Amino acid sequence: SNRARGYIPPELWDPGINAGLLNYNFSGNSVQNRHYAYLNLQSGLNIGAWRLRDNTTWSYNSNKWQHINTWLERDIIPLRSRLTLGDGYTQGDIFDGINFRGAQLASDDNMLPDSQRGFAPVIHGIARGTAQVTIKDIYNSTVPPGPFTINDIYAAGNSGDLQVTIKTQIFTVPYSSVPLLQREGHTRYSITAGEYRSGNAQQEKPRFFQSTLLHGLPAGWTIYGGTQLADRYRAFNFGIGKNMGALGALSVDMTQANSTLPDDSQHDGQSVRFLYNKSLNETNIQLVGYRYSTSGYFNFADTTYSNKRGKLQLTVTQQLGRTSTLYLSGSHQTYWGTSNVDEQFQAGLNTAFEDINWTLSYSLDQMLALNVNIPFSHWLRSDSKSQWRHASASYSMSHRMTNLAGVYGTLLEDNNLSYSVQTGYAGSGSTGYATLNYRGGYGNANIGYSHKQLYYGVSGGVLAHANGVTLGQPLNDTVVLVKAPGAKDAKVENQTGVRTDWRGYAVLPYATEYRENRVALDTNTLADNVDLDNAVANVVPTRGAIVRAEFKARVGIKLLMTLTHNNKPLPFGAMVTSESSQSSGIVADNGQVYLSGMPLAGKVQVKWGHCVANYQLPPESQQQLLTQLSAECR
Amino acid sequence: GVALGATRVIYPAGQKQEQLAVTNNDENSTYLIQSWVENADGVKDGRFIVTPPLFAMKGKKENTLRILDATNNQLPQDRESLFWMNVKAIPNTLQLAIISRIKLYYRPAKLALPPDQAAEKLRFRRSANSLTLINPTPYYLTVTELNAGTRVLENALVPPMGESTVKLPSDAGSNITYRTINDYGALTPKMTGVME
Amino acid sequence: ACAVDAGSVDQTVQLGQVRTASLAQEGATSSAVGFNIQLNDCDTNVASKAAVAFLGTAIDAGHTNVLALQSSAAGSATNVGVQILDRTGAALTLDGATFSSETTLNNGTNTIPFQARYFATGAATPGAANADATFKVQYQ
Amino acid sequence: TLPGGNMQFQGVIIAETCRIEAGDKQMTVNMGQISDSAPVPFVIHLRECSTVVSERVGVAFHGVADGKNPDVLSVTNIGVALFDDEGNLVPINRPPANWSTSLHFIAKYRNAQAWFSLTYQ
Repeated sequence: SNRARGYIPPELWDPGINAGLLNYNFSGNSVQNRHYAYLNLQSGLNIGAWRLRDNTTWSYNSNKWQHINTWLERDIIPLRSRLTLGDGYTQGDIFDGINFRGAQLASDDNMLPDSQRGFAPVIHGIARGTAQVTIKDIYNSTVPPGPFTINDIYAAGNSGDLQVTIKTQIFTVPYSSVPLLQREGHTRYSITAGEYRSGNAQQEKPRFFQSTLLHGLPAGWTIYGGTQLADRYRAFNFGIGKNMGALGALSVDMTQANSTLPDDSQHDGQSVRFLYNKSLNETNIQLVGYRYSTSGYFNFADTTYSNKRGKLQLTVTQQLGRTSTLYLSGSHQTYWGTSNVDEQFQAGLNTAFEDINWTLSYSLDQMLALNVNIPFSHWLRSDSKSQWRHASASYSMSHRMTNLAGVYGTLLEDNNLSYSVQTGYAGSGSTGYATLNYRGGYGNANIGYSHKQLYYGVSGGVLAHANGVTLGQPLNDTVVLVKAPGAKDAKVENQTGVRTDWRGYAVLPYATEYRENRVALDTNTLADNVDLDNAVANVVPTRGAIVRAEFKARVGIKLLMTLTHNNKPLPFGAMVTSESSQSSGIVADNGQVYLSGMPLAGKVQVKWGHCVANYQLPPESQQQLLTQLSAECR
Repeated sequence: GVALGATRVIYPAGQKQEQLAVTNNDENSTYLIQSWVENADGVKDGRFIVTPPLFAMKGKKENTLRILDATNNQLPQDRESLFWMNVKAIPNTLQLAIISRIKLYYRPAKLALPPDQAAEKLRFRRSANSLTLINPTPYYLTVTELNAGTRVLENALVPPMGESTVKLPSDAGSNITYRTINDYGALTPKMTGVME
Repeated sequence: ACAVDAGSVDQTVQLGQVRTASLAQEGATSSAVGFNIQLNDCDTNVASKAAVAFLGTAIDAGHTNVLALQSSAAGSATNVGVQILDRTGAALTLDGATFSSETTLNNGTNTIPFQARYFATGAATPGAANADATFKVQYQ
Repeated sequence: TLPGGNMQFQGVIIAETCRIEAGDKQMTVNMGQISDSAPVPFVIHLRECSTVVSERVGVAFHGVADGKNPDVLSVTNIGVALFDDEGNLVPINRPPANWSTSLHFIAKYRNAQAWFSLTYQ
């Protein structure tokens, strides 16, 4: 059984640590016309594997503690799914997306390896002898004689035709893509039970059940079913999708709904949703989504109160000169009873040649817009270190006329201070804007002056883990807790303004779940007196997991020692240990050994396969970056 | 197996240290990593130090090598300098020890010509049976794809403010095309030779 | 009712460095970089849901869901593009009329996170990678 | 429905060196006992790198030289000779000479370690 490309056994996933999580976001708007305080607080507890989350809001005009959501989500590896208890929401690929409060058991696509996502036809067949089968080069390997099931084809959307060459029957596998399609032998399920929750107070709160199933039959077929039951609404949805290869892809689903109005009157309805994605022509990609709802068809949203005759969406995209992207979009909605029709046509031409990025958009009342983006890097030499090089000019004209010319970029060493000054004019209102955002290691502070409005906001996160309280940037689902005691002010890589504090603990706000992510400490901006045993770690967190990446740091001064035994350099591979600071190393060459974290005076022990070497260093060596000494061993 | 993060390392003058990654993705192999730096002629020199000089790696893991300057401002500030970084991965029978050599460009702060425009300023001189590359740029030039009509020539490396000689067949074409490698290790689009 | 946060209009996101090992053939991805669109002074009574539409140049006709890379005199990357994902992990198209996952608006400061990454449409060649997309905020 | 603004994505892409994967486990080519000799083949695979970077790779051999002949690796009165696929002798301690992603070499009698150097232009 060949493992999918990018597969990690579930035993290597870290559930997390027992920690309390807090995410505070405060905003103050002082508008002086010729004061609003908003505060969003997310509390949470990661006990065991569960994830208890709560959301609270506080406001003050110039006290109302209002809850929003309280939910306990958990990951079930045996079911390859996630369980949500409390207030949640349903995606509703076939039904309507609805918020609720109850038990939702849902399969997850992220838990699968990146190879088995989206739609990509699987290659069957038998190759005679030792054949180096080649797919045009997404996949390139051999296979023992017998039937082979290649299923590592990556999700490539529309694309073109995959040529399969066996080594020699040559057969091509053209394919299309529809979001409602699934791979062969793939099952997606979603069960939701509980009461219905909506923002509108007028709407009632009935208990409902929803079942959604997506199955991928062989040969590019997909069968998807759904059942929505309630006290007054009973609906069954059945749909089939087919991949026709060169011809395209098709998806048609019919939903029969017996719905009860706010009045006792009972109605029956059927709705047909037809989706067609044209394949590549000539260049041009077309999406046609049509929905025909006969008289008497209602959704669960309308049933829980105290029609649409037809909808047509047509999107055509064409690329010309490899630079210009013609985007045409047409929406047309009819109504039952009322003969008024809602139409919306949007055509855009975007082109980015050299560094200039210019976009001309038109929409239907009509609205036309021209946007020009010019990074400053075009003119001044990139060799120059002037901060002004990290800037760009945006010029926008919208037809009432709206002109907006602004400069924006970064001007700090670590690209933390993001500044944006944009003058504008509406036709005669002259309302310029200016904003300064700071993303440091203790929180994000954004302050803005609009010509008068003054915004000032602070967003941050508090992590009460085992080793004390750590403050950092606002937390986004999975967070990586980096623990490197003794290494103050160590900037992490590939992130802006994420620095270790005096405690030595920092937080990476984002790390992709169920994937291999690299956590590295940039030793370039790290103190000379501190040396890391390993500056890089890898962790694969789960959804809402606080994973700890551990890095040990030696706090003493670095030191290179030349050791000679019997007036002869120590042999290769000799182990040098120092109990003075619990340090270890291996002799490199010519009897030279490197040791991180060594005291001023001590004695090292040498094992070739048992010798002692005393050594002392003057205090001048401490002030030096790298000290070298020679010490003959006994 | 062992792998280096980058193919060439740019060391700006004034910066205390530089970072380079060394990766291994074979979970069932023990690797003793040794590192050092040699001069342009391949002779071990103390002008640069690599930390750690030697260490051990087990399983799928990567480490960070730190390059420290020790020239103590004993190099010119008008042209770049060349060094070779060597990384060895130690695992009857023969044992195979793999040593990889990469380029190290010590680059001063003040420079008139930005690195990108140096490629287009290269000049050529056609002798009786050899071609000489005059390079008045302050950057090392790694010239490849040196095609002469229907005859392709050998690749060359020209130090700044200098000339390098390559062989030239008599049947080589009049027009000469060449490509340059940037700091990221990618070939610049083909450019014609500006004969003087 | 609500107004898009000032400063969020002009936002720059750094994707760091990605080695060519992670981008081998078409379909390969890279690490993800978090970013968000801020909303302030929102009145839920007028509008209760929010959606975002992205408009930007496509790298090629068959990969409209992937941005295009601006040419640079220092040498831009080839056969690589920038991909944008919503909070649900699904790729977002750049046709200019595809609204993302509608999120419930709340009183006070509202944050709608998104992710960005590198998508390999072919052989990966090193160099600079500069792209830009125009985003539209829609209120319902 | 109001315009949002522009959002720029900036980054850099860097190449990487070709990883070396010898055919034998732990890069340990077993040769055999001794009573040239029977050939012993070993394969090297340059993986996870673009063809342009792999093409511009200078491969060379150097190591401990035998006293009798400096061009043969030291091991009685014998040595290990390395030949390419073409069969021509490749002397040890020689300047690089460019030789696709799969290299093949033969060892013959006539233990040791051989520094296998790959310079990246």
